[PDB]
Amino acid sequence: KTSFGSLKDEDRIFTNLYGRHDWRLKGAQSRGDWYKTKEILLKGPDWILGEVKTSGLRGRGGAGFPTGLKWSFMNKPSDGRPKYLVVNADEGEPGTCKDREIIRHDPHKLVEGCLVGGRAMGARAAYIYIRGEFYNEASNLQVAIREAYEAGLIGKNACGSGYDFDVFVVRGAGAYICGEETALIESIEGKQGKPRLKPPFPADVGVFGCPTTVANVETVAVSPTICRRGGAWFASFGRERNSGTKLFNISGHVNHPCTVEEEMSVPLKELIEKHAGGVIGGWDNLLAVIPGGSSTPLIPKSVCETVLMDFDALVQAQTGLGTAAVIVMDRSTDIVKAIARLIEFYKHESCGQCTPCREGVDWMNKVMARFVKGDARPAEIDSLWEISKQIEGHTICALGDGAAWPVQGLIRHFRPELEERMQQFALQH
Amino acid sequence: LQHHEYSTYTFLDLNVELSKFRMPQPSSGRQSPRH
Amino acid sequence: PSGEERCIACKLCEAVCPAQAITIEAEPRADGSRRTTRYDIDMTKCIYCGFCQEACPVDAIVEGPNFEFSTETHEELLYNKEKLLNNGDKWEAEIAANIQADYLYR
Amino acid sequence: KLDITTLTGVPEEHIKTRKVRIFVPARNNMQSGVNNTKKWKMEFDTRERWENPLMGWSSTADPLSNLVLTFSTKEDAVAFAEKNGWSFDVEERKVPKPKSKSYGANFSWNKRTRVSTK
Amino acid sequence: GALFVHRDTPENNPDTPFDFTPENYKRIEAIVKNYPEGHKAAAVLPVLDLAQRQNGWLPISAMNKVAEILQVPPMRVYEVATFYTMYNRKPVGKYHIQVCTTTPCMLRNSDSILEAIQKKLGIKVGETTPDKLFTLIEVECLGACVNAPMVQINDNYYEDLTPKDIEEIIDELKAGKIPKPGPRSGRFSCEPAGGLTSLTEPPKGPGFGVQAGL
Amino acid sequence: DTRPTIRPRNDVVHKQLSAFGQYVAEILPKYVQQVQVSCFNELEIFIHPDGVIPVLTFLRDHTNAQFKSLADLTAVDVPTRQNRFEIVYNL
Amino acid sequence: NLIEVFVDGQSVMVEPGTTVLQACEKVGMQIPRFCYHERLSVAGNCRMCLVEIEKAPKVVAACAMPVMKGWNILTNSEKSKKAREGVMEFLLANHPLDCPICDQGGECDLQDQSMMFGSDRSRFLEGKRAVEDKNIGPLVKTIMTRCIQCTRCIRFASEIAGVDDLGTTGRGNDMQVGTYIEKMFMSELSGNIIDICPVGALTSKPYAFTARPWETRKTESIDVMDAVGSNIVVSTRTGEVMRILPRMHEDINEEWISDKTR
Amino acid sequence: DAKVSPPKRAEMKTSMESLIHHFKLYTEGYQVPPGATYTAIEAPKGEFGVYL
Ligand SMILES: Cc1cc2nc3c(=O)[nH]c(=O)nc-3n(C[C@H](O)[C@H](O)[C@H](O)COP(=O)(O)O)c2cc1C
Ligand code: SF4
Ligand code: SF4
Ligand code: SF4
Ligand code: SF4
Ligand code: SF4
Ligand code: FES
Ligand code: FES
Repeated sequence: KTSFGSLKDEDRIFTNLYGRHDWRLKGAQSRGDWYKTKEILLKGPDWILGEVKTSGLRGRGGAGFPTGLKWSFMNKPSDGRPKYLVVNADEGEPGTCKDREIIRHDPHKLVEGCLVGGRAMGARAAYIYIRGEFYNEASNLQVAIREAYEAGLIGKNACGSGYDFDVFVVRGAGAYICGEETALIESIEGKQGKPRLKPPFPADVGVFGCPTTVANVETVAVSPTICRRGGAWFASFGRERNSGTKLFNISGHVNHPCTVEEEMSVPLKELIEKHAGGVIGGWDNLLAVIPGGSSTPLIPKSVCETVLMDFDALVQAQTGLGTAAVIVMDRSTDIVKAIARLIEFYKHESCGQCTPCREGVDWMNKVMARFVKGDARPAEIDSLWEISKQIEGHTICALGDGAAWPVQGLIRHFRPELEERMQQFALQH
Repeated sequence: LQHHEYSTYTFLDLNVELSKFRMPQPSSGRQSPRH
Repeated sequence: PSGEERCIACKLCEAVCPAQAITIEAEPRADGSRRTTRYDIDMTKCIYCGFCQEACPVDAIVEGPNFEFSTETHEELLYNKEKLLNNGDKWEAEIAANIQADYLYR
Repeated sequence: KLDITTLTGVPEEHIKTRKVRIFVPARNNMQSGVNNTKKWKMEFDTRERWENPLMGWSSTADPLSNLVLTFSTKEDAVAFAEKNGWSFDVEERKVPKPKSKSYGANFSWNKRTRVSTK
Repeated sequence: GALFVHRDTPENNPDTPFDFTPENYKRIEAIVKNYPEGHKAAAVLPVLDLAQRQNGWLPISAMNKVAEILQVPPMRVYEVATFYTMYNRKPVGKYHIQVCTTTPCMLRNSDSILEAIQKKLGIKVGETTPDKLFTLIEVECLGACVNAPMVQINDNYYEDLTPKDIEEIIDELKAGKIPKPGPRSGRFSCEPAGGLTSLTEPPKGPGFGVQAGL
Repeated sequence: DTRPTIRPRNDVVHKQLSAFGQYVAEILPKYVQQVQVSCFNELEIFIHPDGVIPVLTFLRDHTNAQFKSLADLTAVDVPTRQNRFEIVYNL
Repeated sequence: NLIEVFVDGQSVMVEPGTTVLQACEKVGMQIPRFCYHERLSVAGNCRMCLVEIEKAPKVVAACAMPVMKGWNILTNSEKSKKAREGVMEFLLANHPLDCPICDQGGECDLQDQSMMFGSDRSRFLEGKRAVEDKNIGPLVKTIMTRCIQCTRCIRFASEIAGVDDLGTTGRGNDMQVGTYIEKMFMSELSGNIIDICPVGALTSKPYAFTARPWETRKTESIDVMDAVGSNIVVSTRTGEVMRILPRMHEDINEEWISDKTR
Repeated sequence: DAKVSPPKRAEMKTSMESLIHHFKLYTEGYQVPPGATYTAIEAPKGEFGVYL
């Protein structure tokens, strides 16, 4: 296969993505969920992990780390501490609104994924840390979990397979930093949501000081479908090392802002036009696109013209797939203002633990505000680039790196606008 | 479309219902590591 | 200009003094600021180098324009904090004018 | 034993009464640097420091009050004290014991080490 | 623009009367049961959430009481309260409107919705109405990042908002009417505006594509 | 490095001084104990104290070493060495 | 059991579990640090201990990262130098210009580490932050504007003192360190938090404004208030006892002295 | 080099780094790398050298 992005409804994992069916157990089972889960569990943890590896599933939370290997990290003889699994449901990345759809409209799919993953990693129970703002989604998830408990799908002797597994939901309290895996672990443990410093890796020491694995909602939810339909099925979609189907949260200056499940390695322009109706005012009216949430650097229209929405291709484009939250910006958009707003978001969502993040992010926000007003000098742009480089790679968590990347992208692609704005501001005074 | 029904304690009430379905928790060996 | 002593008892002018002529002892003032209880410089030991004024971070100790201050007794040369404050009050106009005329060079 | 006492010129009072202390300076608790605590040093006993009546400045008659001599090794200081005939007290260097440190222990499962806050 | 220090006040003092209702204590018991023994401190966030859900805001007495319930240091509860934004360490209005202002919503002109709210209520961002019925704040993608301007009032999501639509919602709340949570553009959920671009076909059904090995 | 802050260093003089130091050491192995050239191009020859007169006489009369001017003769007192005083001849 | 690691190309045998900073200490390299304390739990928040390991793309935190056999710790590599410079720049970005009026002046880890590893100028063209001070008792004068959020005081109070009063309030650049409520930090070992504080945020209230470190003469001595025998350093200036500081003695007082002694 | 030459007074009162260096340079002083040299100039009375 050389031309990707032709995903069929027969190949879409999330069938109730738009909530047009029954999110409850009846609808989920009617759509193929919770099917032969006992056989899946009895197949063997090694078998499940092998199926995940065959599918080539990579982290759908944004990291892109091979999911099979990451889950295999915890498939070791028990050290005496009760192994646990954590499903990341915070979804705090600006532009990312997929996990919400999965939880609110196909919660039972996620619950089955939790059961299968826990069996694959020998986890006692699963804690799904959902964002506190997602109260109604959490209510839906809890109803689904209750239905599963009553039906015997989860709990002791889950699906009549003998595996004793539990699914817990922990509501957040409004912190984007909690999206980070170790910060999520700390938040669950009751401390402030400040990320840990690896090592120790979460697989070894995690929630309650026990072997723990943190996985994205989509990453977990696709596991049962990967097992049932075979790893080859998931691998068939997408290029090698970029296989599968990724939810694309197209947002911003698009005619039809929506979330659509499309095959990986899909051309960006196609994806924008195929589902979102194209850029408002036409393709030529596009200014730039942020492919993955906000952390990933922006790509100008020139690159956006011909680029595949997959991990490797976007990495070549000085960006990343991330959460695949395509933020379309038309030419009526002050790119400086948008990037400054993202930097302000990072400033207001910084844990404050690491010195580079705590101070540098605020410094960058100040400089970005001055750039938005044009109250600066051309050398300050290079100074800002150096500040971003200093922050990146020198922080405990990747929030600092994911805040340096937008500034770097803005400079690297639209430095002329910054310089021209400074010139205009100088002329005014 | 049942999100409108969910009230303030809905999530907490469902967790209370789930308590019976849950199974015994593990123990660290201490009331609190502070102990 | 308000009238508060610029000296905030950092004592770095005491350290920099190459002749060890400045003796500074400070205690928290009733208000709570760093105000010296002793600022003694024996002019009979000072070499009039000017390192003290270059070191002071608040432009408190500044060598004035008066070169004609010869005394008849050795004790007079040893200047107390009160003597320094009075000298500042006397020569302030000229000292401020000279600093205003030279601060750009410094 | 080299006897340079006659050639030093030090007054006899400050040859016998003096009590040299050979030691490695301790680390200032305020700072964390250890560069100062790397060479042996020799100091003399502290004596009377009265107040000058005129100004209040501290006055002393001890000529060796400010003498501090650094030495590479303790043996060097001992030999130098012996040459000059000064009674010397040697304090053995105290090196902090190596301490096992684990960041993971901060998040222990069943240990007191688990930190309450970060 | 908020203080992370506490000064004892008549409304917020250690003697301020707060206590969970008995049913709330039962809920707390269930919550603590969720977490493993020896790690009951993990319940600080949900128990504080229950305290806020009951009292409306979190007085210092609430934090002290939660610390007592979970046998945790009070300072840790204070840290948790300050760190997370959802906790209302100061009294808030009945309807705490939260208008997202991040880049995605800004591109969709969420500032218009914010201005409409300010004009209708007559209060600026961060202020509370004289009737103490409405409060205004800013947020990030609450899951409506692909759903146009969105505000979160209490625990309700209102997406695809328009200035007039937001005025309608505010008026409904002001008249003691609960508006329908969800997109107000007529779209259902996050479906493509111009018809379903995917999932047009009905669900395949159980047993579809099942691997032969199983 | 470069730029005005760093002091420019001339390697040619360094090489010349190192070669001449080896020359002196070879001519006078009886006394020369160590030869060093500083990074700021200052050749230093360490000589056993018995060789004060021979080494200096060689460095003064030899055709290829015409150091006929005693710039400065000083001493450095290092109390941590058995031979505390270090006599330094600048030529 | 000892694994063979290399520091700047110099082989050194270390027990498994040794942190990179400890191996560098073994070879004689004191990596700059603000948050790491030998007697306090590893934190890793200051980010000043960042060092480069050969054949490694990202600099590691020497204070926390445990060594692995074969690692060559490039303590004085360009990556390490630039990391230290950047972190110091971030630390000093919001730090108030209080050196002339800061009692820590002349003995400030921030000052010396900036002078030895940091740059010589600033690019911060913005406005600095100011934090309201918090009273924690009649012994420790607190100026939280100078705090660098090293969390040493919090860890010390939590583990050595055993009084869980100090903590961080807020998040981001607005994160303030101190009790959320107006509470006095009462402990028999509270005074040591003055010493642990790398910057002059916490200063001895009696010793405040009295004298500078360079002038004070130090005399090692033994405490007599209690029968512990804590070793103390009597800092005397002009024949007057100015302050009493702990002397390191692992067997008796380690690095702490009682408040009475101090 | 603000670690050798004291910063300008205006910079010292504005930059945090400058104030630190201004404090240290005037209290401690710049540390000279270990070594020795004999630098001599053609002073008016003859060769004036310093063995530092
Ligand atoms: C600042 C920050 C925010 C993050 N937010 C999220 C999030 O909202 N959802 C998510 O799944 N992962 C988020 N992550 C990534 C997590 O740390 C973790 O890698 C991820 O949840 C695991 O995804 P995977 O197992 O599918 O690879 C965030 C990471 C950082 C540094
Ligand atoms: S780059 Fe950060 S001061 Fe951070 S562990 Fe952080 S939200 Fe952080
Ligand atoms: S005169 Fe200036 S330098 Fe001297 S102590 Fe006062 S402020 Fe410091
Ligand atoms: S000018 Fe006078 S007081 Fe100042 S340093 Fe020179 S000798 Fe000392
Ligand atoms: S803590 Fe150190 S750097 Fe900060 S003002 Fe005080 S002396 Fe200066
Ligand atoms: S007050 Fe001092 S010890 Fe406490 S966190 Fe701040 S700098 Fe560290
Ligand atoms: S940025 Fe406002 S809802 Fe996403
Ligand atoms: S000392 Fe290493 S990060 Fe603090």
